Amino acid sequence: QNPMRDLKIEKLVLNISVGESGDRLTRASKVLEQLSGQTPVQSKARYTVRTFGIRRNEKIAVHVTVRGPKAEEILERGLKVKEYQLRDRNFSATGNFGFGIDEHIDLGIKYDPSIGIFGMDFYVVMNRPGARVTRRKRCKGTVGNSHKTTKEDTVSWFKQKYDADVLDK
Amino acid sequence: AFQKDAKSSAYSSRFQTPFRRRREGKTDYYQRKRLVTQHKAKYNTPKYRLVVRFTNKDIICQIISSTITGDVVLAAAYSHELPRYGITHGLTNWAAAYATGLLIARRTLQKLGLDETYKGVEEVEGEYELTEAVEDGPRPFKVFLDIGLQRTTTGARVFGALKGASDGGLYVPHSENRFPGWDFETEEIDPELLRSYIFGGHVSQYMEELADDDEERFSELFKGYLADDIDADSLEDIYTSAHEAIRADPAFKPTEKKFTKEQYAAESKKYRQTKLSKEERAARVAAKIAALAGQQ
Amino acid sequence: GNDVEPPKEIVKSNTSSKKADVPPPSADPSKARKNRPRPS
RNA sequence: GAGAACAGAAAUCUCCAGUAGAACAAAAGGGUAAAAGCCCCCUUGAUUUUGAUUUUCAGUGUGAAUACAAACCAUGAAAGU
Ligand SMILES: [Mg+2]
Ligand SMILES: [Mg+2]
Ligand SMILES: [Mg+2]
Ligand SMILES: [Mg+2]
Ligand SMILES: [Mg+2]
Ligand SMILES: [Mg+2]
Ligand SMILES: [Mg+2]
Ligand SMILES: [Mg+2]
Ligand SMILES: [Mg+2]
Ligand SMILES: [Mg+2]
Ligand SMILES: [Mg+2]
Ligand SMILES: [Mg+2]
Ligand SMILES: [Mg+2]
Repeated sequence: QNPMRDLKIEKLVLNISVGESGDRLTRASKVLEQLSGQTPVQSKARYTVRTFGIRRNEKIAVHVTVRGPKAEEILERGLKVKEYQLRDRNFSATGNFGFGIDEHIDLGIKYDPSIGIFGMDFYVVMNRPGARVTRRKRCKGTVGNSHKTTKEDTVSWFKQKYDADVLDK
Repeated sequence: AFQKDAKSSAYSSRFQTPFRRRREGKTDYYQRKRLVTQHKAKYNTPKYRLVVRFTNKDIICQIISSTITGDVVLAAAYSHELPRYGITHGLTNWAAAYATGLLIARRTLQKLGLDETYKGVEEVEGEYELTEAVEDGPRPFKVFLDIGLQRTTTGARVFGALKGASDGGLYVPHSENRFPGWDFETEEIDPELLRSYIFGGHVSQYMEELADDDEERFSELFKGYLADDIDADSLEDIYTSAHEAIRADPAFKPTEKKFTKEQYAAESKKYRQTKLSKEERAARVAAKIAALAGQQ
Repeated sequence: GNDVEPPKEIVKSNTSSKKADVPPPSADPSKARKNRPRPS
């Protein structure tokens, strides 16, 4: 019984885990920039491993958060690449979902060898309306069980829209 | 509630619940203590806070003093009271907040005796000033602005209510760096802009900014403004007139009887469900043992 | 004829109290696997 | 815990749970959750004057500390600190 329990997309965050800092990262950053239109954010390394050749606070990654119609736009632009085919996995038991795509040129974006080719992790966080209770300052509360996102309920929404796919157990 | 996350008896037992007004994300105690607490060497003089809260599009302005048994309200003025003085729509706007501030200012001043004295500033030019004390006379009433959990941003309606109370006559110690029109880098305030916000220059500018670019959104947004034949030009005067009306009568008279509380109590107890009897649930579980364990 | 006619630095901040430069407790070779997928 | 190209036990991204199981230079013990911890902004009160008080005690000193008085300042919308 839902006249307002209609599943919107909260945000879509794109993430390039460029394993090191430098030119490669400022390039993946410029890609994210002309994929979002918003200045992306850089991520520093938490600790140091040295097998991955990284260092604490190395600024080894970039991401960008996009919400609304623009997010639906890029979401579809990537769904095409993945042929509208996902798996029973890839979905959080909490309702959200995401995929990954190497070959970032499949998103319309041209080649431009002065930047190279890069991969990207796509993560879509979904939520019904009134999710503001958990994110506001005053009276911050928890949404009812029946009202928050579910994994089966989200895959059902995903299939209904774009009829894309489920594909396995 | 994934079974891998359920809480244990030990967790719940050794768990310490916070204060109710905290669990309800309503009171910032770290702030309440420093606002309420009074100098131990005065020992009865209450610290009067000017609580200003914002319901969804309705302003609340109460003047309280704390008591070991519960805060006592001295004066109370709800922005929804503005119709009486001359404002009908959007009683959430900066000008509405300033209106309520001035309202309570004069209301408490009269409830006290400092009505003729401490009339505040009338010709509001949008200047930065505080209600100064009178030579060889009682010091003005002093209250401290309680914005609750509001996020202090430069130019907010909470500070608009502040400007209203101060202009009304209440002594509210305050700075000017968070009043609309404050220049971030250069240390100069724009009183033309502040006066504008006090009257509606931004809402009025929006009205005549949408009136000739998109009548399709002005259609419903501002619908009532048209439903009552009134455009931007007018706004400054509706507010100024409201100012005169409030300064003339701060009286607060309440709502009519309207189906008195005992009647309300009845028509609501109808929906109020009262707990069951222990014997009731005893039999309510005995019936279940018979209907479930008794081989159907 | 008709011959065809870096962004601002924003860095994320971490909310973790930890400030030591050491791997976490899960980052241990023990949890790896013998003959994992290993694309060949 | 469940999720996302390379990515693997360990890189970065997201959500859920999370009474503190963390962090607060250091020894340990207290204490701390819109903080006392983490990110940020503005600062020099780690300042000036001479007294009282607590611990150790002889109710000497020193060390350390507490609460005021008189200044000049910092921060905050503010009460305040
Ligand atoms: Mg409904
Ligand atoms: Mg490497
Ligand atoms: Mg048990
Ligand atoms: Mg506060
Ligand atoms: Mg940190
Ligand atoms: Mg965390
Ligand atoms: Mg310790
Ligand atoms: Mg020193
Ligand atoms: Mg001894
Ligand atoms: Mg002696
Ligand atoms: Mg001696
Ligand atoms: Mg001594
Ligand atoms: Mg001494």
